[PDB]
Amino acid sequence: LPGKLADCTAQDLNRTELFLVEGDSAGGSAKQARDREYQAIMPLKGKILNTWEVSSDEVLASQEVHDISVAIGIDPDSDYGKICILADADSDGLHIATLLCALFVRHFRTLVKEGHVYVALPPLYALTEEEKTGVRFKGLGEMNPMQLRETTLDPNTRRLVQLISDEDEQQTTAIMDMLLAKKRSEDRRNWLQEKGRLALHEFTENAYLNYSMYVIMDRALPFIGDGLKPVQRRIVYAMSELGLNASAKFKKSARTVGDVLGKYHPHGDSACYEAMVLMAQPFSYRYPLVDGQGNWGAPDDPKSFAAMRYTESRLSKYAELLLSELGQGTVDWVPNFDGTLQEPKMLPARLPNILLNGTTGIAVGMATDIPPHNLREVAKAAITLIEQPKTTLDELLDIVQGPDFPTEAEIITSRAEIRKIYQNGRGSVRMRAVALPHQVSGAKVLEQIAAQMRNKKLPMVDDMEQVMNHLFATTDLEKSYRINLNMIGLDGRPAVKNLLEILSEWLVFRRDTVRRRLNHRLEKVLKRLHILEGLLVAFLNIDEVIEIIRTEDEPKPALMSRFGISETQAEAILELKLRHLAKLEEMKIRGEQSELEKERDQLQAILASERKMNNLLKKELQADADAFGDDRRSPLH
Amino acid sequence: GKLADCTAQDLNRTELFLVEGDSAGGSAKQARDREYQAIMPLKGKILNTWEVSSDEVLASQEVHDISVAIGIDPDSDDLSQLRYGKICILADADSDGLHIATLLCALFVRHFRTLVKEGHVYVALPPLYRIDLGKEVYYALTEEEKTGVLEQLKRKKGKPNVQRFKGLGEMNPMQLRETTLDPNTRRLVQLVISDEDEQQTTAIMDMLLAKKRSEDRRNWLQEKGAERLALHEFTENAYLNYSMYVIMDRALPFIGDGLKPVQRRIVYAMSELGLNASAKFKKSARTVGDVLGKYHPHGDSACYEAMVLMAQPFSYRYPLVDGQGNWGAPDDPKSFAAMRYTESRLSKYAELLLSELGQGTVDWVPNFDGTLQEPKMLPARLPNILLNGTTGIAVGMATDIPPHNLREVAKAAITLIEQPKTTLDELLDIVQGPDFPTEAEIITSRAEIRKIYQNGRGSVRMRAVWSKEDGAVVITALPHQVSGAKVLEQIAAQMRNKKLPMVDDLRDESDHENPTRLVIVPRSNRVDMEQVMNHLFATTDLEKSYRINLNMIGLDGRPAVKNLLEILSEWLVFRRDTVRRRLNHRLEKVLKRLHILEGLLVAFLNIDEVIEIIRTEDEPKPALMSRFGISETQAEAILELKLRHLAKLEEMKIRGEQSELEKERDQLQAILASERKMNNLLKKELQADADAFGDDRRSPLH
DNA sequence: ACGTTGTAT
DNA sequence: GATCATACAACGTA
DNA sequence: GATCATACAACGTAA
DNA sequence: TACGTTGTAT
Ligand SMILES: Cc1c(N2C[C@H]3C[C@@]3(N)C2)c(F)cc2c(CN)c(F)c(=O)n(C3CC3)c12
Ligand SMILES: Cc1c(N2C[C@H]3C[C@@]3(N)C2)c(F)cc2c(CN)c(F)c(=O)n(C3CC3)c12
Ligand SMILES: [Cl-]
Ligand SMILES: [Mg+2]
Ligand SMILES: [Mg+2]
Ligand SMILES: [Mg+2]
Ligand SMILES: [Mg+2]
Ligand SMILES: [Mg+2]
Repeated sequence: LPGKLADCTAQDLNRTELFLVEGDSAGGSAKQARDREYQAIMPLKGKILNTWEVSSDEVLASQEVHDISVAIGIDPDSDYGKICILADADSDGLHIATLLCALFVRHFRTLVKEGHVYVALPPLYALTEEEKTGVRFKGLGEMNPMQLRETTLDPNTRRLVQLISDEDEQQTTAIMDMLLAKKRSEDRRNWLQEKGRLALHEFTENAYLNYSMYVIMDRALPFIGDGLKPVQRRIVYAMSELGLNASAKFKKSARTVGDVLGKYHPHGDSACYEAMVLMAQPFSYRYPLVDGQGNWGAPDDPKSFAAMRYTESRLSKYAELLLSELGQGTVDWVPNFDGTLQEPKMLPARLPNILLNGTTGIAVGMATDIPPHNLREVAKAAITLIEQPKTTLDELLDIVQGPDFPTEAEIITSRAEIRKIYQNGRGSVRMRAVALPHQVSGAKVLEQIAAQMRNKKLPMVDDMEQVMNHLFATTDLEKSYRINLNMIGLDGRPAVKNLLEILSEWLVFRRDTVRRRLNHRLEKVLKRLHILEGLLVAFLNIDEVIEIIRTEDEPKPALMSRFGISETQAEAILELKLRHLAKLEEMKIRGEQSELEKERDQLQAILASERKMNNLLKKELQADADAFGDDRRSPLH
Repeated sequence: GKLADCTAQDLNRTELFLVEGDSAGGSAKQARDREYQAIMPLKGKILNTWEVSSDEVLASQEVHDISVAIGIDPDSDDLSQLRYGKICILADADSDGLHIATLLCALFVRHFRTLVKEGHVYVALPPLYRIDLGKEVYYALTEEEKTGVLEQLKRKKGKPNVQRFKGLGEMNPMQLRETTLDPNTRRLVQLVISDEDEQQTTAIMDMLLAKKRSEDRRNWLQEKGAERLALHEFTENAYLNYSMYVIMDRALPFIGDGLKPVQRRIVYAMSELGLNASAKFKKSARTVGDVLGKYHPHGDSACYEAMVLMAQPFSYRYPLVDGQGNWGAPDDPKSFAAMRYTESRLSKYAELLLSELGQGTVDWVPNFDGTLQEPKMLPARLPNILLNGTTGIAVGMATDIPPHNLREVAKAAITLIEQPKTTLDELLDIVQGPDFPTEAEIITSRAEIRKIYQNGRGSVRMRAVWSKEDGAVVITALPHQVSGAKVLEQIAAQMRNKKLPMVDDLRDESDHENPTRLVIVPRSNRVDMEQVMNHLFATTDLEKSYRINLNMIGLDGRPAVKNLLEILSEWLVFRRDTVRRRLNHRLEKVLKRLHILEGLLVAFLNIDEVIEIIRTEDEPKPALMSRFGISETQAEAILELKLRHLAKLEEMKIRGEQSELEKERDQLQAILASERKMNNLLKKELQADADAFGDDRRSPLH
């Protein structure tokens, strides 16, 4: 009874049904459409605790799962008629459902075995990946109440599957274990590699697979090319589309988030703006992508930033390295979730942003932790990798000292230990205050030292080398950071890559991006010079050209025959303004043609010779490093 | 509780700051000097602690924490335990900041008189703009000061960037310190009360914060229509700007379009986003975001709530917005999904306010920051002020206008055009009265309704429609803004108390086919349900009354109570003015094109000479004007002519376009010359719009 | 004395 | 992303 | 519009 | 050894 749960009037377990909703917005919609005669609704605000390794008392401690036990009416000792798990048809809905299956299997085994647990099947357009078409349905929160009933609640038109067989009781209790075990993380990763009414063992496996693979590919793991996660990539592109360049005026962040959510990113607003705040804080990102006005947090409390309604943002000058060459046919374009617009799959990075800024993410079965590096050092290293492709990691380490965090603290890790980090791909680096380390709160540090001062462990402080060495190991003045160079490569699969594999693989992405840029510019220079050629022919024969237009009824074929010109050439003559007949506009055309002719052969030459293109890459990397590069902040020793 | 405390305890150097926004308060705590500055954010508005008792002030959590932080009890003469030296009221520079300040002054004047009289209360002056040109940075608390800085920088290289602060929440912590917190560069005025001014200060503030003295405030608005500062001069000017602001820029609607500013900025912003009735739905969060960033600098919740109301068919007679998702239900109108979940779009009825927008029919004023332009009104093809009606609460006055039927109001406007001497008695035969979005009947008599539309004020009553079937009462339609669940709870509560022992059961059969169906079963047929029904009409919400106060901002730009004849008569003046502006606008477009088409035909007839002039003369624009006696605007059209247009077919297309435009030229000039010809147009458009958007009467009158 | 209404904090 | 408490006019029922 | 609790991978810290 | 962190997600 207790709790914000809609109760049903009838008490006949044979006809009564209880529904567990994922979103509170969807729950409100479910309460409006439920049949009070035999339908009960309970909203589950947010995700539910993974009550698999939690004790019986711990399950009752969590407010969400506790209220679930009260509504169901069964205690976790296994001592309404149908309990239906109703969640959206998105990767999290399957995740929230799996967490509820783990709750019903371990603590309420009598409920799942008796057949009182159900799984609601919402439509996508057709729950499959459009497999029948070869022969968009908004989420439950965005669905109308009447549509939500015809889809999940109304028995005459719903799709409800009944969720442990006698022979499957062994595999159901074993499959879910490896899936929902915190320690069995390696068991889940190796399970994905192999994997790369309704049974409870078949549902949990398929459900957790879609979420595990989705979270890695479409959230936590970044793309090697632009070094951005999908949510990160969709933010920068939407800001460029909104005209929020470095020269434009600031715009309220709420509008930017609103467009990102409605256009490309169908997820929560808080998670999106938090990613925007991270890209804007100079103390969190080495080379921020966003510049904003207002309260964007402080080094002591990075989370103490004003709401998106009070802050105005705009892209930074550094962000131009990812979008300046976007519209020049350099990247593929895929449709968005609903398909009404197009989104770029990648961003043309003039510099390897994956190593410059670095990203730390947590996925299912795997994680990623990449530290930031200096711009001029990584740029000069990429230039050297173009000159001598056989360069070794030891030779590269001489150029790039190591990570460069947005702090003036010193890195105490030895050069020999750093070499092992970039060689094996995994490791940890340590920093010591000179300025506090990265993601170290100044206010928090004072509280730690004050507690030591209160106990009287350092009575001389109102000689310091001995005290400092003690505080480095006791307080946060010395902190380490784990390094796990994991990322989604060009092959579309995650893999741990060393420093040499990253720089080598990114230059392949850059050479491909430039090769696509040159083809784009070539077609514009060639077609324009092709159009201007016809104009001069028309200029020489304006008398005949104009006479043909005025006399002939349909001049499009006639113009092609009289001068042997192409259909596209004729349209340019027909679209010529009388103002262009002046002698000055002819000289302007003759001048424009002389310049364009020089550029035409250059693009075909660079695309033909690998040496000529490599010299360009070596030039662009140095040019971008001289403008956006900066000195080393955190020294390595 | 949530108060940042200072380490020092010296009252001579200690200062306390009261912030209006919690976001701004957090920013103030980051920039405060912990040595002697303490900050406490005041979430939301503060209780009007003028007529509240000393115990009531301690009951409200907001003001209670203020007394604890200050260290003085609401009993005067308690300054012996004061914690801080200076009490500063820090609020944003929008009209509410002056309101929040006045509410804090009322708290300090009545309950903490020792603080204000001793001179420990201060008023912070935040800046309105931030001008930066290079290393130099200046602030501008007033608009007259902003231009002064811009004019001063005109002699300096660079383009100054004028940054207007929407509020303390949008300011940087470092910027907030240099302006309000840092004593070396802040602007803090001392609010003191002289000995002789104590009588007027205690009297002036009373009329402003007195609940009963509402009429005294209304006549006060009509008449009103340094290091230290007196509190009677500050509170009077502060509350005046808020009182006038709320009337003009919030609650009271404009007679022309019948919309409040927030409503108009929503409908206009949606038209700019292409959200016409035919376009696809867009997430409401996007619409609200644009409305806030473009035109409406206020809270997001209050704006989206106004959008939701305009979309609910059970709240608006003719909704302006059509949406998908959970937009609430008649039982719980507030049970609507958040703006991030709902997608909206303008309704077909909204076309009556925007179809003529781009046709030069309304004035355009700049927005708050001046970067965009906003329409002052919307060209309403029908008087939306009476169709939808708006309920508002202002300072000193309020407005409550009920909805009416479209076809009835249109026919009344048509009749007033034909016979301008038509009386209200003749109009009441056309317009029965209010028409709510419910099938419940209006029980007010026609004679009592006539007094409502004549005096402008009054009240109407509605009663639920019911019919007893199978010996049991069945309620089919409830009054307007009457919740079915609330009605059932009231009747059930009476059943629980034993005040209705004759009724057997109380069921709610409301389904998707029948919107409202409440059944009341008696214990026997001998029980008279007519006697029980009459009791429930007086006991439950089955019978509800609605206040009527036809107050609105007229064309003269001033609020006034207007009767039914003054509304339709004043709107027809607004409509005739907008149509007269539409025709002049289209006329000027037809004239300018005919002036351009004239030059093209001249060029076609002398194409040989025209081209020869272009090739020979370096700049042919003047030569063309002299050789053919054509105008500069005509020459530019000739120069921008494509060679394809020299074909004989494209000439015939222009001669045909001219023959049609010449017909449209004389037609518009004829309607603009004769008032009778224009009245027949208005009489036609009103009937045309009524046949398309009009609908039957929903709430019957009996 | 309370409780409504709707734009505002 | 549901939950809190206020201003303002003013009438209607407990 | 500040405040609430969870999933997911594994380092470090003092236990 | 459980516990605290980290950042996109509900
Ligand atoms: C309701 C929800 C929370 N509830 C509170 C408690 C019942 C819970 N177990 C889940 C929460 F604690 C935090 C949030 C946050 C904060 N990052 C959100 F941005 C947000 O949009 N949601 C909803 C998208 C889930 C939140
Ligand atoms: C914080 C705030 C509320 N608190 C709750 C309790 C601390 C208080 N004394 C004030 C509230 F009860 C409601 C709101 C609403 C809802 N109409 C807002 F839109 C909003 O932006 N704020 C702030 C603009 C004021 C709200
Ligand atoms: Cl035209
Ligand atoms: Mg979802
Ligand atoms: Mg404000
Ligand atoms: Mg709500
Ligand atoms: Mg309210
Ligand atoms: Mg967290």
